[PDB]
Amino acid sequence: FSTAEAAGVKVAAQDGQSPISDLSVVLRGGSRYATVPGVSHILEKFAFQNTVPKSALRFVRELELFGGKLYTHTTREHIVLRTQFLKQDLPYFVDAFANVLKETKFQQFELTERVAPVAELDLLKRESDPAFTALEAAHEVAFRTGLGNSVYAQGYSPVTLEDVKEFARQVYAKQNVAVVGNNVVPADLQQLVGTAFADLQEGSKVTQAGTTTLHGGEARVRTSTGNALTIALPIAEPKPVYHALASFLGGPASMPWSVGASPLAQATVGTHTSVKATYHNYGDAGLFAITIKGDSPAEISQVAHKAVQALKDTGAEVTEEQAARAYAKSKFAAAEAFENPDSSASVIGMELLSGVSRIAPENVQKFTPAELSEAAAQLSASAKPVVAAVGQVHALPFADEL
Amino acid sequence: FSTAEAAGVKVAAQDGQSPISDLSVVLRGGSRYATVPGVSHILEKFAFQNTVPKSALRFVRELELFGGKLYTHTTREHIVLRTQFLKQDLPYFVDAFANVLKETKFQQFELTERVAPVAELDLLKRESDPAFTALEAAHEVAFRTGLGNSVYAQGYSPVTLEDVKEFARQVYAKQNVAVVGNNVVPADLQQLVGTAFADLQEGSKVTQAGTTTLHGGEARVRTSTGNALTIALPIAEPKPVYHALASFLGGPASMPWSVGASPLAQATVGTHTSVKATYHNYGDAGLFAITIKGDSPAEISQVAHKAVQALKDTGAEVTEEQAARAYAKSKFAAAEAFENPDSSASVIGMELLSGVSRIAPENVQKFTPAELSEAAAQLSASAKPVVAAVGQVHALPFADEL
Amino acid sequence: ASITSVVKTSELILKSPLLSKIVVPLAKTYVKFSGYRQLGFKMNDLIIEETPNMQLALRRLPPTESYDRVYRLIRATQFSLSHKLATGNDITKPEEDDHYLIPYILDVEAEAFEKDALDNLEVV
Amino acid sequence: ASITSVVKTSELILKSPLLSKIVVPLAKTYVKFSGYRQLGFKMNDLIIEETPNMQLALRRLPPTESYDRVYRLIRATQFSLSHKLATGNDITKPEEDDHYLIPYILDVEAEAFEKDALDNLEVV
Amino acid sequence: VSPKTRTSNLKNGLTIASESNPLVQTATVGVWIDAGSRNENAYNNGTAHFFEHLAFKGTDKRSQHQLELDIENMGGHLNAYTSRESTVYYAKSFKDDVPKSVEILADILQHSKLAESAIDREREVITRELEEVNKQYEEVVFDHLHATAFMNQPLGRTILGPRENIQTITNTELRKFITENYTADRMVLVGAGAVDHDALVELAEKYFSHLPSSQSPVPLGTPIPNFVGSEVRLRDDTMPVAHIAIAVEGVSWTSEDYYTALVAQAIIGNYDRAVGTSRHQGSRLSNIVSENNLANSFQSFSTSYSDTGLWGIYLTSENTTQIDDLVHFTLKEWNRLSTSVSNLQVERAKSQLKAGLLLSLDGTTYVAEDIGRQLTTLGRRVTPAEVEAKLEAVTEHDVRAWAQKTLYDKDIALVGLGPIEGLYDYNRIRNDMSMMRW
Repeated sequence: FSTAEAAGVKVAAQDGQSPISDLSVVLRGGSRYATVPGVSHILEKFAFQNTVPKSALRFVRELELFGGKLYTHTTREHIVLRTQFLKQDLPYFVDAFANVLKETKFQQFELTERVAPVAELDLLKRESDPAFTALEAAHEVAFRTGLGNSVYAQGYSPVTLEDVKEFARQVYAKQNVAVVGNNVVPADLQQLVGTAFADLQEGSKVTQAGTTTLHGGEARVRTSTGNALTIALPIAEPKPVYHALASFLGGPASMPWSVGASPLAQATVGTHTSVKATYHNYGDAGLFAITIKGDSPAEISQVAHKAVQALKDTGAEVTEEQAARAYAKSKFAAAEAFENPDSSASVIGMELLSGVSRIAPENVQKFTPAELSEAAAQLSASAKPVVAAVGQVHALPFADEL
Repeated sequence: FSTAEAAGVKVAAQDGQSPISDLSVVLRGGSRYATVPGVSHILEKFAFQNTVPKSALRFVRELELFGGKLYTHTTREHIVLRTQFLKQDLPYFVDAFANVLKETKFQQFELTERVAPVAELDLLKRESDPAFTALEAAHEVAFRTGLGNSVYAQGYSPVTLEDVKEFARQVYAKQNVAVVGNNVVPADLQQLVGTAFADLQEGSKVTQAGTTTLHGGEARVRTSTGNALTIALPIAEPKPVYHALASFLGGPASMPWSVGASPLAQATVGTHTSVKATYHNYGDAGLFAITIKGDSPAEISQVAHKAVQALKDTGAEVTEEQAARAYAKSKFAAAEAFENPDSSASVIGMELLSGVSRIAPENVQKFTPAELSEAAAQLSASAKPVVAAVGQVHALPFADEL
Repeated sequence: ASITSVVKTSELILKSPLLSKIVVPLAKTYVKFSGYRQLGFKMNDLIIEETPNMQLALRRLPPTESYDRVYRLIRATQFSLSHKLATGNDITKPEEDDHYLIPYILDVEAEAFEKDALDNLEVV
Repeated sequence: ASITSVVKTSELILKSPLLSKIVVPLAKTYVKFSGYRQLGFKMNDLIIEETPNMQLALRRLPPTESYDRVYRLIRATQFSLSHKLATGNDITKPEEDDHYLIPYILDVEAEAFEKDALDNLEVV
Repeated sequence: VSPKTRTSNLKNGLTIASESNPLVQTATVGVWIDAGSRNENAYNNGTAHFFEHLAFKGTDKRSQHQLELDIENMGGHLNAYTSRESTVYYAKSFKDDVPKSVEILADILQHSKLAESAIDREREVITRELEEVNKQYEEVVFDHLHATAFMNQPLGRTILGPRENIQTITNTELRKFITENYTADRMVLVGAGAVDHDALVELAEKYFSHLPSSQSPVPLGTPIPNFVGSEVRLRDDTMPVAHIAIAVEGVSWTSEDYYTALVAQAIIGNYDRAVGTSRHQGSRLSNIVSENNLANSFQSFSTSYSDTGLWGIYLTSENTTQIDDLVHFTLKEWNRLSTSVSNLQVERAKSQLKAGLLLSLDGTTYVAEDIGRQLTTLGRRVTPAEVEAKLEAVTEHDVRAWAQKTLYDKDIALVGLGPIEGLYDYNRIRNDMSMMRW
């Protein structure tokens, strides 16, 4: 991805040999920057609504004629708007992004009838998985605001048209916008973005209201969608060693109908539960999470105790083989993340919008057994353990028990 | 109240000079003894359903002919079933209680159509007050099980007919039953209870599954129906000085259109909030709670800080005037509790079932300024503070802020 | 006629030794010639259900009894329209012809009849 | 006729100096003799509402505008049945006769008409 | 048999009435006044309510702060309420804190400061309450019911009064109101619970002896209301629950039909879906309503004043498409009070009331309220024996005769609030006040 600048907008493109191009606009407008709860999710759902030059309806009818597709999502850091199309249709897609950023008519009826209903179904579908809920609740406990804001719009806190209009005034601005083109000729993109996004406001960098704070605690969410539990450990010093740690600890099976050789995978033996170690680097802070979902709350309780033990065992001693396996699993994870268009866009988006140079999968550091033991020991000795039970919370473990 | 024993059942009665008698059956069957969440509430709602000698319908039609009334409630300690009638109708009411305890047909259709719907409306009406919710959530955090069980049935934890039948087999037994007669001739009651409750099983004393354990933490309950905050402190050694402390700290006004001279009442000044200090003696454990309700979450946050300060200020030193006020207000509180039949029944019920001799309002101890300040000091310096936020929980205080 | 009436009159007959000796054999042959078992019905499946009382009793059936009754009605309807009789396991055996509904309707009617009596009570 | 048609034709007229000079005074007299303001209506209160498009535009009105329209309809209905005219503050003044509904219906119709055009597009 | 209510007078004409109870340790003492918002005109409407606020805003001696401290030091509480015809100021205290509470009351009533600054502070408070009563739906319904039933009459005015009067009430008007109305011959000092009558009379001689007597002392509970058949509709489609009240002109406290109206009211009775027993009640309307899910609740009432009353029902319902059925069946049950009621319904209702009238008097406050109410409305505490005899004298013939003159084919006052599109126009409701079959 050759980083450049076109009319004040950061543009990164990588040419390829395929008939299919992906163009993504990455916006610094994720939930950590949200003025009001849910506004970044609503803004994401407001992309490709009526603009002054082109109605939502006309856009969709024309997108179908090009056979293009549209993907949008919100993270804690970004809003990502992606289009996939045939190489030659690039100018149309650049112009459509420009119309969205400069000329979105934010009409009340679109919010009531189109945008908010779609945002609500989006959230209900995600929450069908209790593991999603548990990991969201864990961020809320650990950070409270900023990173602790909900990513998604909820019913209890309504977003108004004035909220979304204000936030869009901040976000849709040259300072908060990065363009990422996969299988796009870099010189052609720069020329097009330079003409289309020239009249976009400059604006200023969106910032998180307040400094990121680290907290501990519990989050009991009584649902009936299933049972899950996140054992989260908030990290004040984001380090790449936790990537190898998450990979090592593992949880998911490497092959069909197996359990997996990973410590966390060998804590589910005998039960019908599923574990997953995940590290969430957020630049200024971090979050190490072990999410156990399953049908039986008793089964989850068992695995949860084995999970914390596994972390302590790592803190004691990792073998050289285990350290090599962590490197291999972590290199592979990096590679596939840089391949997947959703995550690829945000990786370069982070490099362009912040200045955090991407770590190429081939440059992923090998951590010694000593380094991995150090990492796990720091997590075992965290003074702020966060627990987030979802489901039959009366039968799920508490922070003090673990 | 002359305590006696009639066919193995403890009977307490106090004759009076009024046409109206109150007969209460107090059962050791409150929620701390519950086997399944909500069963003690469901059992309470199952009183005066169909019995083998007399249908629910026939009972209500006959109760109307006597002009009697029926009151039932569940606490953490008891189920109380009370009837109010004219003095001369005593034998009918004793026989009706006997039918309920010996011969309740627990039919599935009554549970589905009659009992559970009424239990659900009971809970919804209580929850309309966010202060009720906050103080319930505080008990759940503080004690987890036992005293931390919900008092009321909830939808998320369904009580089955087999659950209620099992619990009733334990509770409806001579060992768990006390009869309390207000304005009832004591010798007449003993004779009647002796003939009516002779064939009731003896059973055994229902016990709390597990020892009472004390914990700290937070409970954020998102409602859209108003805002409240409880700052509770679990006590391992429940002392009567906390009664005087609650009365001193106060919160409500003692005259119309006024704030009140109490510390907590002088913490609401300039807001539209209401405070209430409440001590809950539970035998093995206790809970001192400061519930602040209001409309604006910011207003609550303000008062909450003043509330915690008031407790610290009390802990420093209180004056002789303040000590005399505490005693006067605590003696009045004791008096009206022993007067109101709802609470009267449970007070003697605790003496009969448990063994805790009642403290007469005239025997309420006067605490010196030293003893009051020491009690407040012991609370401000608690290792396990509980905070339960209800409503816009993102805008309400956290434990670590307080 | 109310189910209550039928059940009480039958109980009077079953009490009398003479009466039962003569009525029970007739009732058993009646049921054999009735032939509802040859469509896989239980006797209670035939009771008229379009009254408030019966609709209430049907709502009180345990879900499993309720689902099985639905199946027997659909299966009998299919035999009726095809002009076929049940064979093999579809035929209701005498031991399977249980009064699953009678207790529910007797309770519904007991309440209904008590309500009527109590609506006419006179304070003495 | 569509609101769109009426609005566009009117805009053609308002553009032409000659046309506006002759049409605007006639339109103002017409509105005075129409006499809908003497029942406290605004012009847009008279538009036929029993169409999908109009029902959609009415649902999009801000709640305040919607509640005030309800009141003006009820008030005009009461003047009509009593054979009375508005007096005082009930009479709609020319400055109060605002086109509160026109923008909503123009947006509804713009979408409806674009949908019809796009349903007939031919790939070239 | 409850203890006798003792009654004494002072020279000024202040009545002292007490009912002792040895079992309790706490005593309610207070002043029941035969004056309320009805005694205001249209220019000082809201004065009585305004005074209730200022009574607890500081006296000639003690400031507001001192007042607060004094009550808190006693340990009990003070409470007050103003209605259309009655004002009450009571003090629940301990047995030994009775004399001090009596002293506080005499002070706030006879020598309140009524400072201009305090008036201005209360103006804002009362103004806020005016735009907060909306929440209390039942109060809204009943205030509109009086307003319409007694159109442009003193009983049709609200207690709070209009916004305009609230901004213009002066200390002069306040002083004039309480000087004209709070006279000794209109006041009853009432004690219930742990009180000695002889002690209470001494305290009255000490504190309430310099009360003015009125120029023309009429007996306690001395009053012409002209009821208007009419309706108020406050439709609000955003509310989920409809609240509807329907009333006819009822009976005054001293009517000869007072008990007959209470028996008729008990035949219809109350209903609440949240109470477990309500589905089994004997009342015909209760059975219709519960079986068909027509309402969340209904409450029959028979409200009395010195010279008039309102008798009717208050319904709440979420069943917005069957509001017509609910009202239809309610008025058909009222029709039966005139056409069908027999010894059966009457004897049942009397049985229920015999207990209910005694049952109401639970705690010391309840007893004090009864003594005070009866003394200010009837001029005497009626013994339970006399009440039992008056109830026994109500026959089925009396109920039918009363209903035929008071309900049958009569004008109603009707208030609906909430999603009441299904409530038919006045004529169709009023047509249900008779039966064409009879």
